[PDB]
Amino acid sequence: VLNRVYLNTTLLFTGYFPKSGANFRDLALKGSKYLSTLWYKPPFLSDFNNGIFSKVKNTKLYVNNTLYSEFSTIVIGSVFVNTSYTIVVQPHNGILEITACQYTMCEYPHTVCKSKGSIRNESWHIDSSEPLCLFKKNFTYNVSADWLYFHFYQERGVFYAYYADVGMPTTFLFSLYLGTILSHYYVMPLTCKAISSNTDNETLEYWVTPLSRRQYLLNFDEHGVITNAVDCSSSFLSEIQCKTQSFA
Amino acid sequence: LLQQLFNKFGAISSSLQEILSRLDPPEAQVQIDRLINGRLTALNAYVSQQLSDITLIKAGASRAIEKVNECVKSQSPRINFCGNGNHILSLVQNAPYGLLFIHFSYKPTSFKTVLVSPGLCLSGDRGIAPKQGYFIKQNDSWMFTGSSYYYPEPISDKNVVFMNSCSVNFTKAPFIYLN
Amino acid sequence: TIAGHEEFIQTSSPKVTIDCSAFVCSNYAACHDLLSEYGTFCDNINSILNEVNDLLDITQLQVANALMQGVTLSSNLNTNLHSDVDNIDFKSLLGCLGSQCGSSSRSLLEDLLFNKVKLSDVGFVEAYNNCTGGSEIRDLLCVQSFNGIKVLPPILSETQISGYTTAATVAAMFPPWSAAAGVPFSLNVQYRINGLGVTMDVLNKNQKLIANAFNKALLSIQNGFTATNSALAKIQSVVNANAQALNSLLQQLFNKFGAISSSLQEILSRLDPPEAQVQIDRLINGRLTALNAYVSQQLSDITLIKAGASRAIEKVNECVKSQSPRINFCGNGNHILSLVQNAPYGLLFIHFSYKPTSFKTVLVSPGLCLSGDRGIAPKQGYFIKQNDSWMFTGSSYYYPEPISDKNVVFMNSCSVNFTKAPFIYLN
Amino acid sequence: NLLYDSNGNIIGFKDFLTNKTYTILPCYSGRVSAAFYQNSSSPALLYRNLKCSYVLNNISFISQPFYFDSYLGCVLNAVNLTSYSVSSCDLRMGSGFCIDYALPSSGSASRGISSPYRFVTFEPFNVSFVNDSVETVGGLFEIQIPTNF
Amino acid sequence: PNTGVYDLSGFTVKPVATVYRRIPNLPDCDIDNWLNNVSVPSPLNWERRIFSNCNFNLSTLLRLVHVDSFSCNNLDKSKIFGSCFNSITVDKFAIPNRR
Ligand SMILES: *[C@@H]1O[C@H](CO)[C@@H](O[C@@H]2O[C@H](CO)[C@@H](O[C@H]3O[C@H](CO[C@H]4O[C@H](CO)[C@@H](O)[C@H](O[C@H]5O[C@H](CO)[C@@H](O)[C@H](O)[C@@H]5O)[C@@H]4O)[C@@H](O)[C@H](O[C@H]4O[C@H](CO)[C@@H](O)[C@H](O)[C@@H]4O)[C@@H]3O)[C@H](O)[C@H]2NC(C)=O)[C@H](O)[C@H]1NC(C)=O
Ligand SMILES: *[C@@H]1O[C@H](CO)[C@@H](O[C@@H]2O[C@H](CO)[C@@H](O)[C@H](O)[C@H]2NC(C)=O)[C@H](O)[C@H]1NC(C)=O
Ligand SMILES: *[C@@H]1O[C@H](CO)[C@@H](O[C@@H]2O[C@H](CO)[C@@H](O)[C@H](O)[C@H]2NC(C)=O)[C@H](O)[C@H]1NC(C)=O
Ligand SMILES: *[C@@H]1O[C@H](CO)[C@@H](O[C@@H]2O[C@H](CO)[C@@H](O)[C@H](O)[C@H]2NC(C)=O)[C@H](O)[C@H]1NC(C)=O
Ligand SMILES: *[C@@H]1O[C@H](CO)[C@@H](O)[C@H](O)[C@H]1NC(C)=O
Ligand SMILES: *[C@@H]1O[C@H](CO)[C@@H](O)[C@H](O)[C@H]1NC(C)=O
Ligand SMILES: *[C@@H]1O[C@H](CO)[C@@H](O)[C@H](O)[C@H]1NC(C)=O
Ligand SMILES: *[C@@H]1O[C@H](CO)[C@@H](O)[C@H](O)[C@H]1NC(C)=O
Ligand SMILES: *[C@@H]1O[C@H](CO)[C@@H](O)[C@H](O)[C@H]1NC(C)=O
Ligand SMILES: *[C@@H]1O[C@H](CO)[C@@H](O)[C@H](O)[C@H]1NC(C)=O
Ligand SMILES: *[C@@H]1O[C@H](CO)[C@@H](O)[C@H](O)[C@H]1NC(C)=O
Ligand SMILES: *[C@@H]1O[C@H](CO)[C@@H](O)[C@H](O)[C@H]1NC(C)=O
Ligand SMILES: *[C@@H]1O[C@H](CO)[C@@H](O)[C@H](O)[C@H]1NC(C)=O
Ligand SMILES: *[C@@H]1O[C@H](CO)[C@@H](O)[C@H](O)[C@H]1NC(C)=O
Ligand SMILES: *[C@@H]1O[C@H](CO)[C@@H](O)[C@H](O)[C@H]1NC(C)=O
Ligand SMILES: *[C@@H]1O[C@H](CO)[C@@H](O)[C@H](O)[C@H]1NC(C)=O
Repeated sequence: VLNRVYLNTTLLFTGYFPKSGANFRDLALKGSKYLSTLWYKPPFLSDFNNGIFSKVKNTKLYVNNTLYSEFSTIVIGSVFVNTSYTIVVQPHNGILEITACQYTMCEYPHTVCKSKGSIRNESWHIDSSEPLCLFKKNFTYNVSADWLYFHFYQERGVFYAYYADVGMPTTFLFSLYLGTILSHYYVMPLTCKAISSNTDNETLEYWVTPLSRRQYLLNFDEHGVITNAVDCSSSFLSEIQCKTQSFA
Repeated sequence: LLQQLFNKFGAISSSLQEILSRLDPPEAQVQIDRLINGRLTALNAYVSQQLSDITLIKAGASRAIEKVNECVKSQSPRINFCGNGNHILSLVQNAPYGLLFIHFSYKPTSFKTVLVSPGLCLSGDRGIAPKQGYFIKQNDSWMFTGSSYYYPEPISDKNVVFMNSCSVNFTKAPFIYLN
Repeated sequence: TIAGHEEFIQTSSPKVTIDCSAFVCSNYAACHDLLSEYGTFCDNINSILNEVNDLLDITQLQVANALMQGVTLSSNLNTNLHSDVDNIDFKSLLGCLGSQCGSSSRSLLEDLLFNKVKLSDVGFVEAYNNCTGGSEIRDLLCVQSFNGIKVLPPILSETQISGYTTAATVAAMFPPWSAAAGVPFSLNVQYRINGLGVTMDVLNKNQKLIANAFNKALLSIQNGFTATNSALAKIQSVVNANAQALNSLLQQLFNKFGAISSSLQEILSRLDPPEAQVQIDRLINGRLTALNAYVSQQLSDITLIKAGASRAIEKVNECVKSQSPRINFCGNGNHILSLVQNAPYGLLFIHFSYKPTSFKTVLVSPGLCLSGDRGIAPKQGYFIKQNDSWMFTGSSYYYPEPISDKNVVFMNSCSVNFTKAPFIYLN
Repeated sequence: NLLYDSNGNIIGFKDFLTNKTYTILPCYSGRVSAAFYQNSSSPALLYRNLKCSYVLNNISFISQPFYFDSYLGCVLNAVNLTSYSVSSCDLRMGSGFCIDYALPSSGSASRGISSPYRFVTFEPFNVSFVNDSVETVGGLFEIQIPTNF
Repeated sequence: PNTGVYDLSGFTVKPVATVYRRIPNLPDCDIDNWLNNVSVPSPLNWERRIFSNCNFNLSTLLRLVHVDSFSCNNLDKSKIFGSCFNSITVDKFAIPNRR
């Protein structure tokens, strides 16, 4: 919660949460030379209704015993043409670059690993005229983290983003007024020379589940850290736990 | 309960006469609804209090019926039920919203300090215990007295209960073969 | 042998008082001006709670009158010297009585009971004494008392009730014998066991075993208040029910009842006195409804408490102070006597009973037909055949003894299924 | 920067300017119990579970010449007389204490001023006492038996 | 009145002092500069500005713009004068005459 601390207690709280018992979908795509057009189809092009929760694997590469962080970039928009705004979240090896601009998006966008670059060039937009932007900001993350977590949602024309790189519960990253409704998101395929099984056996992973407004019971420990949660409408035991406000 | 008719309950007045002589039927109903809700709440509270008081009244009535059956109509062998101990009998009279019981009891007025024994061991290792009384020594002879009035009288079979053995702290008395 | 078991009876409850305008409006001047226009609403709540607490005081005086009615003691009695009669130790039941004691103590059984219940009458006082400071940082009782909800002490302290139960216990041990029917304690035990159908020869031979069984039963009661005792759970249920009711009443101050907020501070810092009164009126109506519901529930619980107190007074009069000829009233049958101890919000009764341990299969007759067509029936026993001779035995202990006039009831005729016995002209 | 409980109240904060941390407690609130006897000019007062130093420093600053601390709290306008005992009382304060009223008569005209209220011990029941022995006098017991009724 | 024990009305300990904390040296919000801007949008493309971490007051604002009317809803004008907020959002557009 916003600027509050809760200490050694349970709390009943309604927020933009995932549904317990639903499914994640691993929408990450790795390529080497060819790009399939079926990758850019409404199996993978999905609906942004209220928002998404994502669990992202931080893939670590080593060149001359030096660490490189890599994961997929995500785009959120409506029609992906230069008469609308798209939000792009892209990593740059410890720097998370977040932009919201009127990009001229390509038909088949992809990104390229920078540590050991691939055959293709990075091409997700072509804009030789510096388009209009509402938001342009760089943040930092832990390069030695195993997982990253993101909340993205919208309400009354405002976009909200939360993230975490140490531990599971996320903290507020930014908000941005748009005045319009976002409708689609897409996880962009990453083209790399060496990630597969004949190489060092690394994988890309980007798990996405939808968000909705619902009530949870949260447990805060002595230091104020969220340690346990229960979705109140997921099972019978969860209904008992939320009517007693107790985890046992 | 009658004082509740002068509360306003958030309305402009507690009087329906003053409301209905100032306002229109659209505007008067908003004021009358508050008085209606307040007075219905007061009646509900009174009704709940009466329903709670009737249970105490029924418990008292069952106790009075028990005292009529077992202290006035007969005399039970229960001690300390009617009166206080040393209770003799009771009479009953009608009273406003109930009954008036008159209890009569035995009351001692003067006393005497006596040395008593709770039982005697007779020859043949037999024992006698006194029945609602004590064994006393008068002129170095064992006699009986009742426990509520001092009156020495001879030990007989109507005063004692016989035992084929005797207790370990009964007083020895081998001279007794009395009436 | 002799078995003992304890039983708790509730006679009182915590006396809750409520400041109605402090619960509804707290501090705020604006809320108080509004509350007045509701007139006589808080006065009825205060009146009903005062009537409930007066009923509690009346029942406590009735219990204390039943404990002390008609007991005469010796002025030379001193519990430091006089705590044992007929090889039975009463030390764990007696408080401190005499002319050199100073009556501010309990017995050690009452000390064992009162140390496992934190919120007794003295626990509430020492908890409210710490509200200026908090004594950790905070407590639920101080938050309740700052919103006008407080538990008051009873009119009699618990050491006074312990002195009353000590007087009632010592009235059965010592040569007035006001509580033991004018006879010594061991003789009274012997006559009560004989009334069940046990001959007096066995009771005269086994007095020391009876005293040892009494000591063992008292020691077994003393080491039994450990986490599964029914009386301890029944005592703790009273405190837990009171704490739950007060916490649920305190939780009503965070309901919105249809208003924009449950806080008067947030309403009065945002709105004007025309617009604020519409919001404050909803909170006032919701909180008055909650207080009415609590007051109705308390008025219903006091009737159950009074019924339990009248039952405890009946057991004090007819099981401890005397022994009634009623069967199955105290205890379970084969009941001998009862003792009483003070308990948090009530009384603890200790019942002693006769318990058979081994048995024997006997062939019995319920009556004999003697010559001249006369009949005899046994008095609380049976007729048995030993060496082809008719003898008597008591119904609760096997001990054959000769048939005499003290064992039988004579009838001028005899029943149709009585056993024929023409050889009997015995003692 | 703000510490909350589960009901939504702020119970602590961190200061922006000094980086110091504090907890917040509510101020004291309570009521007074007035024991009043009819036709008297003022009642006796009881502040329950409060020391008299707190009452004189933090609550009331009017002149109160008579005060003492008792087991129930701070008592104003009464005399401490708990060694005295009474068997009936109409001003019962709890835990075996009572407030008695005794005006100074014409014969007992008190020149030194004091209060007509007295804080005493309430004891409604007693046992009867006899002057007999508790043990055997030569194997016999000593008892009192009535001779008239 | 009769002889009895009476529980009187509840008191509260009166506060001795006042603790007052504010952040110093914050810039001005300058809401009048945005309201008096030359470019005025239509209701079809109405504009929004968010103001936070700044100081404002209503007196200079209501005297520096030419006020025709100023009303408030779920709030009161006199309660704004010493208060702090998380943010203030200001939307503006020009009015067509018949609407
Ligand atoms: C915001 O986004 C929009 C996209 O929605 C951007 O608009 C796009 O701008 C592109 C320019 O960079 C433009 O690409 C092509 O446009 C040129 C004009 O084509 C017309 O004129 C031709 C005259 O020679 C004509 O041949 C052509 O007809 C072809 O296409 C139609 C289908 O459209 C077929 O039916 C015909 O049979 C024929 O094949 C059009 O009528 C075009 O000439 C360019 O192609 C040449 O150049 C290429 C690179 O040099 C080369 O590879 C190619 O072979 C040709 O030689 C050019 O590729 C998009 O058409 C246009 N899209 C829309 C929807 O308007 C907009 O620029 C952007 N804004 C900003 C500020 O970035
Ligand atoms: C966010 O970080 C990225 C990467 O560190 C910055 O992109 C670099 O910008 C400089 C200056 O324009 C270029 O010389 C580099 O070639 C860019 N690197 C890459 C990988 O694109 C970006 O400018 C930063 N954004 C902000 C707002 O500071
Ligand atoms: C209170 O703590 C904050 C840290 O949160 C201090 O702010 C830092 O101040 C130094 C020098 O003024 C800067 O170099 C840091 O970048 C600041 N940190 C942040 C997170 O802004 C602040 O100075 C402290 N105040 C006092 C009085 O000690
Ligand atoms: C009124 O608003 C306009 C925006 O519509 C302001 O114009 C901006 O001015 C700055 C510097 O003069 C430029 O960098 C921006 O590009 C301008 N905005 C646009 C959309 O062109 C203008 O400054 C405002 N007026 C005042 C007095 O502040
Ligand atoms: C944990 O929470 C409980 C409340 O249930 C509290 O009593 C306890 O003090 C807390 N623990 C610590 C270490 O503060
Ligand atoms: C790794 O080391 C080799 C030789 O030491 C060098 O040619 C190469 O450029 C290094 N890699 C990077 C990413 O600098
Ligand atoms: C990538 O870009 C470079 C520089 O423009 C170019 O030389 C190279 O051919 C490009 N790669 C491909 C696969 O077109
Ligand atoms: C986060 O970074 C710190 C140092 O920057 C490091 O000590 C820590 O291990 C990192 N977290 C994880 C999960 O590796
Ligand atoms: C990667 O996996 C293959 C499995 O065929 C294995 O042979 C190889 O040793 C693995 N390499 C590493 C670096 O784990
Ligand atoms: C019998 O009397 C003696 C002395 O009076 C006493 O020590 C003993 O305990 C008594 N025994 C019983 C069973 O009363
Ligand atoms: C009251 O406070 C004292 C000292 O602060 C402490 O020893 C005692 O246990 C407290 N009592 C209660 C009931 O909290
Ligand atoms: C004292 O009180 C009684 C109330 O019964 C009243 O009748 C009497 O007048 C009072 N005395 C004086 C002097 O007012
Ligand atoms: C009140 O008097 C009693 C003796 O009657 C004494 O023990 C007690 O300490 C006194 N209290 C105060 C506060 O002086
Ligand atoms: C015992 O209480 C009665 C109550 O009327 C009283 O008369 C008597 O003086 C008291 N006796 C002692 C010794 O306190
Ligand atoms: C009565 O008790 C007193 C104790 O003060 C004693 O001195 C006196 O001898 C006793 N009298 C009798 C007859 O026992
Ligand atoms: C009993 O008392 C009455 C009146 O007090 C008296 O007339 C009578 O003689 C007394 N009887 C005896 C036996 O003392």
